[PDB]
Amino acid sequence: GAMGSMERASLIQKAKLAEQAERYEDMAAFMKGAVEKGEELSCEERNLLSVAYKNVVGGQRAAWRVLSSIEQKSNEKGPEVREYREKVETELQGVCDTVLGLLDSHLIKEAGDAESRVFYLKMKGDYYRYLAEVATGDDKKRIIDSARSAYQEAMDISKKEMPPTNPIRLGLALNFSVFHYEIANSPEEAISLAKTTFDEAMADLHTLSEDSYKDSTLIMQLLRDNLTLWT
Amino acid sequence: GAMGSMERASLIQKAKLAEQAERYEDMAAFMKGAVEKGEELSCEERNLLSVAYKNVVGGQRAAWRVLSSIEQKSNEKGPEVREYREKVETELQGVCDTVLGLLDSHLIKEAGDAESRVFYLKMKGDYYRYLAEVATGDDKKRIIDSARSAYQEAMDISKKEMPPTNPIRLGLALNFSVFHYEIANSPEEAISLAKTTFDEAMADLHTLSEDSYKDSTLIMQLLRDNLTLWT
Amino acid sequence: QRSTSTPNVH
Amino acid sequence: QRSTSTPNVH
Ligand SMILES: *CC(=O)N1CC2(C1)CN(S(=O)(=O)c1ccc(Br)cc1)CCO2
Ligand SMILES: *CC(=O)N1CC2(C1)CN(S(=O)(=O)c1ccc(Br)cc1)CCO2
Ligand SMILES: [Cl-]
Ligand SMILES: [Cl-]
Ligand SMILES: [Mg+2]
Ligand SMILES: [Mg+2]
Ligand SMILES: [Mg+2]
Ligand SMILES: [Mg+2]
Repeated sequence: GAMGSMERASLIQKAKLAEQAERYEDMAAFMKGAVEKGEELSCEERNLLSVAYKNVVGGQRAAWRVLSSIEQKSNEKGPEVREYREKVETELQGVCDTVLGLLDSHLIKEAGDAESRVFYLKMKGDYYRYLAEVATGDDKKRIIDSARSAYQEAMDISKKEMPPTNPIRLGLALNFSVFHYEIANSPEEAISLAKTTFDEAMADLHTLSEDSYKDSTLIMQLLRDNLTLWT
Repeated sequence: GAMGSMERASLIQKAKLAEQAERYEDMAAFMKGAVEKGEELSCEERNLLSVAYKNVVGGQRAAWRVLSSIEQKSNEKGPEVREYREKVETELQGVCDTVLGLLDSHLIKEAGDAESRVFYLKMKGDYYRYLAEVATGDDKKRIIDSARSAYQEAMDISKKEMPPTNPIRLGLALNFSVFHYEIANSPEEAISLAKTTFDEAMADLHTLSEDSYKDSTLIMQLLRDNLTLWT
Repeated sequence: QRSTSTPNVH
Repeated sequence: QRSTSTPNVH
């Protein structure tokens, strides 16, 4: 691709510069080029990939929600709101397709860290979930099942291989519970998953890691917030 | 161009939706397509054009400043910082070239409102000034003179045709004084212009317009802030 | 008010 | 701290 002539280490370096400059589309392009070199990504590099694409798709979701709300209130006079919502929607789907293609073609493997395997399967569940936020037809069922399957496989690994305070395990369970509540229309599943995750992290709080405990305690607070919202 | 098949009114409508969705690159594309229909822009439509491109170029300037500062501190080891700074710089120049081409090809005219004539010449001075922030060589002199000439022509018209509280006249003088202080290395010119502008707006404060007085008083406060910084 | 998912960090 | 130019509005 466009990044094929650049050295891997230069791509990582430039992804970090782009983060500093808040140029997240650039930083995602740099990290996509890094992934396409075909070597595994370290934890720090997975964070770069994650931050870039989450920033890009987050702006698209935010835009799509604004336009969709305008579109729904105007359905209570021309084609313009729908066409522009469809435009942003198509771009969002393209970014999710790009991320999911990278996960399938390069990143999701049988080997490697529990951390890496759980994180990428979590990523796959998330980007299927973002596709499901804008899906409607026969696609929507296919996409919702794909999200669940990826989340569930990540959950199985994290529960076997990871302490209950691990921030990837926590963030996965947080995002799966959001899937249950907002996408799958299964509230009770979401409260029970979120409560089980919080309580189990709390019961084994001594497993907090000194290089990540701030991340763990952030996610357990977000679990509590969702539980307070949902109850 | 890409917007050529869309009706002007739909382009305006979509520029407004894109503003609401904070999709400023889209909103600039929509307004560029509107301008290319070859009709004049109203005040409200000039605001849309202005907001879109200022948001786009503002993000580029902010990124360029981050990278340039990293580049300067690393000059006190590879090519990556310079190459990526050059990348963002080229994109910024392309947006300024696009705006300046629109001004020259479509918007700057002998006829029309004082408001429109002053605003577009102000715009031309601004985007030459943004080019001058990143220029270096023989280009830099050419660009600095182009900015000054456009600002000065806008100043001449605004002083003849506009009350001293008019927000376009005020914003022009504010931006010209910034040009003097930050670009042309003429501090004294900047304080004297900013002080003359503030004091003259204040002397004829009764000329504030009831549909724009909030904009006027904002710019006179910004004149005061710059004067406090510069003294 | 929507649910909160994992945020960006670092 | 740089100088302040005209801001976006409306
Ligand atoms: C070490 C490793 O693989 N990673 C990926 C991560 C660090 C964590 N993930 S995440 O989505 O699991 C996450 C957990 C906790 C928080 Br507060 C935020 C995100 C994001 C990328 O970096
Ligand atoms: C009526 C008209 O032509 N316009 C253009 C504007 C409304 C004003 N300009 S500006 O750069 O002159 C400006 C003045 C005052 C403030 Br607080 C902000 C901007 C911006 C576009 O809209
Ligand atoms: Cl569109
Ligand atoms: Cl580059
Ligand atoms: Mg390489
Ligand atoms: Mg669709
Ligand atoms: Mg038309
Ligand atoms: Mg150059």
